[PDB]
Amino acid sequence: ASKLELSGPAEPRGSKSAQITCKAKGFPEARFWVFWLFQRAAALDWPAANFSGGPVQFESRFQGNASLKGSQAQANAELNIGALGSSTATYRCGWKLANGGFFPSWGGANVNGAAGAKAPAVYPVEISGAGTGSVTLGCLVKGYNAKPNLTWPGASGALTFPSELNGALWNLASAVTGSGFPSATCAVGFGAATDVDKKVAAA
Amino acid sequence: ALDINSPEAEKNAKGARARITCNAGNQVGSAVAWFNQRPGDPASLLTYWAATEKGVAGKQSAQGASTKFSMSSAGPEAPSLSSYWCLLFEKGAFSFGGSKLNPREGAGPQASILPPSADLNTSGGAAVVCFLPNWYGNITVQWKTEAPQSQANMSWPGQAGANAAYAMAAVLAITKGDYGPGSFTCNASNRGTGPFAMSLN
Amino acid sequence: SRLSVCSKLCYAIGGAPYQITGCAIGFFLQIYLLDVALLDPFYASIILFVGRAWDAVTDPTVGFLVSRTPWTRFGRMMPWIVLSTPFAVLCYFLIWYVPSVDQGKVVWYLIFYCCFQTLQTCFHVPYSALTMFISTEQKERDSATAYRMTVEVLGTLIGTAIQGQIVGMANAPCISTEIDLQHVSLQDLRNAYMIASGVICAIYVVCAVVLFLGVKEQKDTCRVRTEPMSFFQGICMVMGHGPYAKLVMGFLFTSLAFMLLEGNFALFCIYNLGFRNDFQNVLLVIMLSATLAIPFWQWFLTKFGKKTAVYIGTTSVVPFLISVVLVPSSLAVTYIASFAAGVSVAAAFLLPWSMLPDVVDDFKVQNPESQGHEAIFYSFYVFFTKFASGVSLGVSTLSLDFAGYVTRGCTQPGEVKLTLKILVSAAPIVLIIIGLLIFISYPINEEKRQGNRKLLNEQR
Ligand SMILES: CCCCCCCCCCCCO[C@@H]1O[C@H](CO)[C@@H](O[C@H]2O[C@H](CO)[C@@H](O)[C@H](O)[C@H]2O)[C@H](O)[C@H]1O
Ligand SMILES: CCCCCCCCCCCCO[C@@H]1O[C@H](CO)[C@@H](O[C@H]2O[C@H](CO)[C@@H](O)[C@H](O)[C@H]2O)[C@H](O)[C@H]1O
Ligand SMILES: CCCCCCCCCCCCO[C@@H]1O[C@H](CO)[C@@H](O[C@H]2O[C@H](CO)[C@@H](O)[C@H](O)[C@H]2O)[C@H](O)[C@H]1O
Ligand SMILES: CCCCCCCCCCCCO[C@@H]1O[C@H](CO)[C@@H](O[C@H]2O[C@H](CO)[C@@H](O)[C@H](O)[C@H]2O)[C@H](O)[C@H]1O
Ligand SMILES: CCCCCCCCCCCCO[C@@H]1O[C@H](CO)[C@@H](O[C@H]2O[C@H](CO)[C@@H](O)[C@H](O)[C@H]2O)[C@H](O)[C@H]1O
Ligand SMILES: CCCCCCCCCCCCO[C@@H]1O[C@H](CO)[C@@H](O[C@H]2O[C@H](CO)[C@@H](O)[C@H](O)[C@H]2O)[C@H](O)[C@H]1O
Ligand SMILES: CCCCCCCCCCCCO[C@@H]1O[C@H](CO)[C@@H](O[C@H]2O[C@H](CO)[C@@H](O)[C@H](O)[C@H]2O)[C@H](O)[C@H]1O
Ligand SMILES: CCCCCCCCCCCCO[C@@H]1O[C@H](CO)[C@@H](O[C@H]2O[C@H](CO)[C@@H](O)[C@H](O)[C@H]2O)[C@H](O)[C@H]1O
Ligand SMILES: CCCCCCCCCCCCO[C@@H]1O[C@H](CO)[C@@H](O[C@H]2O[C@H](CO)[C@@H](O)[C@H](O)[C@H]2O)[C@H](O)[C@H]1O
Ligand SMILES: CCCCCCCCCCCCO[C@@H]1O[C@H](CO)[C@@H](O[C@H]2O[C@H](CO)[C@@H](O)[C@H](O)[C@H]2O)[C@H](O)[C@H]1O
Ligand SMILES: CCCCCCCCCCCCO[C@@H]1O[C@H](CO)[C@@H](O[C@H]2O[C@H](CO)[C@@H](O)[C@H](O)[C@H]2O)[C@H](O)[C@H]1O
Ligand SMILES: CCCCCCCCCCCCO[C@@H]1O[C@H](CO)[C@@H](O[C@H]2O[C@H](CO)[C@@H](O)[C@H](O)[C@H]2O)[C@H](O)[C@H]1O
Ligand SMILES: CCCCCCCCCCCCO[C@@H]1O[C@H](CO)[C@@H](O[C@H]2O[C@H](CO)[C@@H](O)[C@H](O)[C@H]2O)[C@H](O)[C@H]1O
Repeated sequence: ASKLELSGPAEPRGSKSAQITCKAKGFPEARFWVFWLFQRAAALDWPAANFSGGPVQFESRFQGNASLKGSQAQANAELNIGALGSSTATYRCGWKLANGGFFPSWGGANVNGAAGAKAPAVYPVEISGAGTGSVTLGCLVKGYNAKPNLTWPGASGALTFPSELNGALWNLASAVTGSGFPSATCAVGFGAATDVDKKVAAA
Repeated sequence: ALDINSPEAEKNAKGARARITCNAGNQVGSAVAWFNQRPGDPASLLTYWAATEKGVAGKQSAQGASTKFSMSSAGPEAPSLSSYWCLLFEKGAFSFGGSKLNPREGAGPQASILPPSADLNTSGGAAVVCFLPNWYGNITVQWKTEAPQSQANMSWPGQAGANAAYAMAAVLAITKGDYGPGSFTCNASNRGTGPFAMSLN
Repeated sequence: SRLSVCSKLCYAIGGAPYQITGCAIGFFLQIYLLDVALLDPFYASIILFVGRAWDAVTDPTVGFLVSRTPWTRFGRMMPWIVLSTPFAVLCYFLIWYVPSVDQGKVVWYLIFYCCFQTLQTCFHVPYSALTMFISTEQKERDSATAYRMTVEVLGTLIGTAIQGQIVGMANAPCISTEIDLQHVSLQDLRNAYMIASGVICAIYVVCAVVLFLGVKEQKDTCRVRTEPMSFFQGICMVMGHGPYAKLVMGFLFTSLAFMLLEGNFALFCIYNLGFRNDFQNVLLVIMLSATLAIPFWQWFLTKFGKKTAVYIGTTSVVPFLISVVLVPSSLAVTYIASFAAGVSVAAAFLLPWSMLPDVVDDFKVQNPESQGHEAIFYSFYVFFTKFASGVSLGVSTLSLDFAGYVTRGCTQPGEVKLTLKILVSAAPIVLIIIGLLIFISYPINEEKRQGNRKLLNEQR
C-alpha cells in the first residue's frame, strides 16, 4: 500500500532552519503532487505542493518561509522551514490524487520552535483546611520543556490538564477527587531523567 | 484563495444522527473533500467530490450542490466522535474549515481553589490553582484578589470517556512581593444561573 | 408490386437513431464521463472499453437469435424493433444520467451502457436483414440501401449537431489546480446533457414509429436459409482469400485510426487547442465537410480510378494531423484542418465500400460456391472494429489516467497534453500508415484485373 514515513519531532531554536523528510513508498513519487500542510492547535493550513518531476507551488503566505525539494533517487520529499517562532505546529505530507485535488494518504510530524531545556518542579497543592465527603487534591508541574507522564499509585480518578506555555517553559496540573485520605503521592514522568515523586500532605 | 468554513466548531450528538455543514465562499461546483481526524492521527479521507466514499463505513454520507455542503453520519459510534474537516479542490489554493463532534451530557459544575505550597513559596513564587473537574458546556473563570486580575493561565482537557464531562484548570502566578492583596477568590460562571465562588485568605 | 418511395424513405428514416446515438456516444461520452460525470479516468476507461466490447460480442449472438426467430403475426424483425426501442431509449437516457450514488457510479454506467448496446444491437441487427425481408428484387434492395446510407450520413450529421449545440449551450466551471497557481453551474451542464438525451430519445421513438408504420415484411419464403453452423467455415474461407483479407485489414486499421480520433478528439480540442467554448463547432465543421466531400470522392473514384483515390484519401489527414500539434492553437488553422479532416473522414469511410465489388467479383471468380460472403465480411469488419476501437479508447483513457488527467481543469499538465498530441498525431498516423501498407499489397490492382474478373462474371 502507499505510505509516507515522516521524520520525528524536532526542536528548532527561534531562527534556525528545520528540514522534514517524507520518504514515500507504494507509488511512483514522480507521478503525483506531494503536498505539505500546517496544523496548529486546531487549524489546517497549506504551505505548498511539489511535483517530484518538476515545479513547486507555494502559498503566498509561505513564499520565502518554506522551501520544498524532492529526491526521486530515494523517493523522499523534503520541506525546509526558514525563520520560526510561530511555526511550532504539526506538518502533514498528503499526496494528491492525480485527477481530483484531495489527499488520500497522509503522514504527520511535529515541530516545536522553542528554546531551553530545564528540569520540572513539582508542587503538591492541597486543600486549604476543609472537607465534605470527597476532597480534591492537586499536583502542579512547572518549568519544563518536554512531554511528561504524570501518574498516581493505582488510583483512577485523576484529571491531568494539558500543558501550557508560560514564558518559555511548560506548566501542567493534575486533580484527584478522592474520598478518603490515608496517603496520596504524585509521581511525574519527564523521560529525560529528573524523576521526582512527592507525597501530598495536609494543610 | 477561497474561504471555505465549518460554522459549528463543536457539535452535540450521542447516537442518533449528525449533519456537519460546510459553506464555501465561492461556487466550487460540488468539489468538496471531507476528512476525519482522530487525536494523534493524521486526517483520513472520507468523502471526495462531495458525495463519494473512499473505503469508509456506510454511515458516512454527504450532500451538497454549491456553496452549501453537508456530511451526515446517521450511525454515530464512539470512533465517529472526532474532528471533521472540509476541503475544496476547485481553486489552486486549497482551504479547510475545522469542526468537532461531542456527546451530550447533563449539567452541573464543581470548583475548588488550592493555595500555593510552601515549596513554591520558598523558591520565589506563588501559584493559586482553581480546579473545575466536572461540568458540561462552556464555563468562564475570573480571579479576584479583591479586584479582577488578567494574569492567569487557563487550560482545558477534552471530554472524559466515562463521565462525558469537561474540566478546566486556572493558574494564577503571583510573586512573593505582590503576595499581599488580601484574599484570593476564584469565580466560575456556567449554565447554572449563578456563579460559584471559592476563596482563601 | 414494388417498393414505394415512401416505404423506402420510412425504412431509411428508421436507420437514423443508430447513427445519432453512435455519433453521440462516440464524440461526447468521453467528455461526459471524465468531466460531467466526474469519474476517475481508470473507471471511464473500463466503461468505454467494456461498452464498446459488449456491442461487438452481442452482434453475432443477436444475429444468431434473429436467424432462429420464427414468423410472428407482425413479422420476423418488427417485434424485435417494437420490443427493443422503449427499453433502448430508457437505457440511453440513463447513460447520460449522473446518479446520486455514494460508491460505484462505474457500475451504473457499465450496466446501462451495456444494456443500451445490447438493445441497440437488438434494434439494428433485425434492421439490417429488413432490407432482404422487404422485397425480392435486387434493384429495390439497392435503392433501399442507398436511401439508408444517405439517411445514415444525414443522421450522423444531425446527431452531432444536436448533441454538440445542446451540450455546448450550457457551459460549466472548471477545477483550478497547482499548474494554474501563478452564471452557469455543473448541474446546468448535466441538465443540458439530459435535455440532449431527451431530444435524441424523442427522435429515436419517432423514427421507430415511422419504421413500424411504413415498412411491411412481405412474408418471404424462397430459396434456402443457408447454414448457421457454417459461420466459422465461411469466416475461414473469407480469411483465406487474398484481396478480401487485404481489404479487411486495410479498412480495419484505417477505421481504427479514425475511431481513435473520434474518441480522443474532443479532449484534444478542449485541452490542447484551448477551445472548450467551441469544441462542438469543430465537430460540426468536421461532420459538415464529411457530408459535403462524399460527392467529391465519388467523382474522384469515378474519374481517377480507385487505387490513387484510396492512396491519397486516407493519407490526406496526415499533414493536417501533424499541423494541429505543430501550431500554437490558431483558430483558422484548426478550422482549415477540420475541413481537411472532414474530407479525409469522408474518403476513409466511403472508398473501401467502392473497392468492395471488385473483390466480390474476384471471390466469385475464385470460388464459384459462395453464400453470404459479403454478410460474413461485414460482420467480421463490424466485430473487429467495435472490439479494437473499445481497446483503443480504453487504452487512451487509461493513458490519460496514468498521465494525471485532472477532472475538468481549464488546463492540463505537461504529460496529459503530450499524451493527447500522441493520441491524435502519432497513433492515428501509425495506424493509417499500417492500413496504407496493407492496401499497397493489393493483388486485384484496381479494375485492371477486376473487370477481367467481371468478364469471367459474364462467363459464369
Ligand atoms: C475486465 C475489464 C478491465 C478490468 C481490470 C481489473 C480492474 C477491476 C476493478 C479494480 C478497481 C480498483 O482499482 C483501483 O483501486 C484503488 C483503491 O484505492 C482505487 O482508488 C484510487 O483512486 C481513488 C480516487 O478515485 C483514490 O482515493 C485512491 O487513493 C486510489 O488508490 C482506484 O479507483 C482503482 O483504480
Ligand atoms: C425528412 C424526410 C421527410 C420530409 C417530408 C416527406 C416528403 C416525402 C414524402 C414522400 C412523397 C412521395 O409520396 C408519394 O409517392 C408516390 C410514388 O410512390 C408518388 O408518385 C409519383 O410522384 C413522384 C414524382 O412526381 C415520384 O416520387 C414517384 O416516382 C412517382 O411515382 C406520389 O406523387 C407521392 O404523393
Ligand atoms: C433535409 C432535406 C431532406 C431531403 C428532401 C426531403 C425528402 C423528400 C423525398 C426525397 C426528395 C424527392 O424524392 C425524389 O423524387 C424522385 C422522382 O421525382 C425520385 O426518383 C425516383 O423515385 C422512384 C423511386 O423508386 C421511382 O419512381 C424512380 O426510380 C425515380 O423517379 C428520387 O428517388 C427522390 O429523391
Ligand atoms: C427525423 C425524421 C422525421 C420523420 C417525419 C415523418 C416523415 C415520413 C415521410 C413520409 C410521409 C408520408 O408520405 C406520404 O406517402 C404516401 C405514399 O402513398 C403519399 O400518398 C400518395 O401516394 C399515392 C401513390 O400512388 C398517390 O396515388 C396519392 O396521391 C397519395 O395517396 C402521401 O402523399 C405522402 O404524404
Ligand atoms: C427517455 C426519458 C424518460 C426516462 C424515464 C425514467 C427517468 C428516471 C430519472 C432517473 C431517476 C433514477 O435515479 C437514480 O435511481 C437509482 C435507483 O432508484 C438510485 O440508486 C439508488 O439505489 C441503489 C441500489 O439500491 C443504491 O446505490 C442507492 O440506494 C441509490 O443510489 C439513484 O440514487 C438515483 O440517482
Ligand atoms: C461485464 C463484466 C465487467 C467487468 C469489468 C470489471 C468489473 C467492474 C469494474 C468496476 C467494479 C467496481 O467495484 C465496485 O465498486 C463500488 C465501490 O468501489 C461498489 O459498488 C457497489 O456500491 C454500493 C454498495 O452498497 C451499491 O450501490 C452497489 O452494490 C454497487 O454499486 C462495490 O464495492 C464494488 O463491487
Ligand atoms: C434524421 C433523419 C433525416 C431524414 C433524411 C431524409 C432524406 C432522404 C434522402 C433521399 C435519398 C434520395 O434517393 C435518390 O433516389 C434513388 C432511388 O430512385 C436512389 O437510388 C439511385 O442510386 C442507386 C445507386 O446504387 C441506384 O440503385 C440507382 O442509380 C438509383 O436507384 C438514390 O439514392 C438517390 O438518387
Ligand atoms: C442538404 C439537404 C439534405 C441533403 C439532401 C441531399 C439530396 C440529394 C442526395 C440524395 C442521395 C443521392 O444519391 C445519388 O444517386 C445517384 C444515382 O441517381 C448516384 O450516382 C451513382 O452512384 C452509385 C454509387 O454510389 C453508382 O451505383 C452509380 O454510378 C450511380 O448510381 C450518386 O452517387 C448518389 O450520390
Ligand atoms: C443540418 C444540421 C442542423 C440540423 C440539426 C438541428 C441542430 C440545431 C441546433 C440544435 C440545438 C438548438 O438549440 C441551440 O441552443 C443554443 C443556446 O441554448 C443556441 O446555439 C448557439 O450556440 C453557439 C455557441 O457558440 C452560438 O455561437 C450560436 O449563436 C448558436 O448556434 C441555439 O439556440 C441553438 O443552436
Ligand atoms: C431534427 C429534429 C430535432 C431538432 C433539434 C430539437 C429542437 C431544438 C432543441 C430544443 C431544446 C434545446 O435547447 C435548449 O432548450 C432549453 C429551454 O429553453 C434552454 O436551456 C435552458 O436549460 C439549461 C439547463 O438548465 C440551462 O442552460 C438554462 O436553464 C437554459 O439555457 C436552451 O434553449 C437550450 O439549452
Ligand atoms: C425535452 C426536454 C427533455 C428533458 C429530459 C426529459 C426526461 C424526463 C425524465 C427525467 C426528468 C429530469 O430528471 C431530473 O431532472 C432534475 C433537474 O431538472 C434533476 O435535478 C434534481 O436533483 C438535483 C440534485 O442536486 C437538484 O440539484 C435539482 O434541483 C433537482 O431538480 C434530477 O436529478 C433528475 O432526476
Ligand atoms: C489497438 C490499438 C491500440 C492503440 C492505442 C493508442 C495508445 C497510445 C498511448 C500513448 C501514451 C503516451 O505515453 C506518454 O509518452 C511519454 C513519452 O513517451 C511518456 O511521458 C514522459 O514524460 C514525463 C515528463 O513528466 C517523463 O517523466 C518521462 O520522460 C516520460 O514518462 C509516457 O510514456 C507517457 O506520458
Ligand atoms: C509521427 C509524426 C510526428 C508528429 C508529432 C507527433 C507528436 C509527438 C511530439 C509532440 C510534441 C511534444 O513533444 C515533446 O515536446 C517537449 C517540448 O515541447 C519535449 O521536451 C520535453 O522532454 C522531457 C522528457 O523528460 C519532458 O520532461 C519535458 O516536458 C519537455 O522538456 C519532448 O522531447 C517532446 O517529446
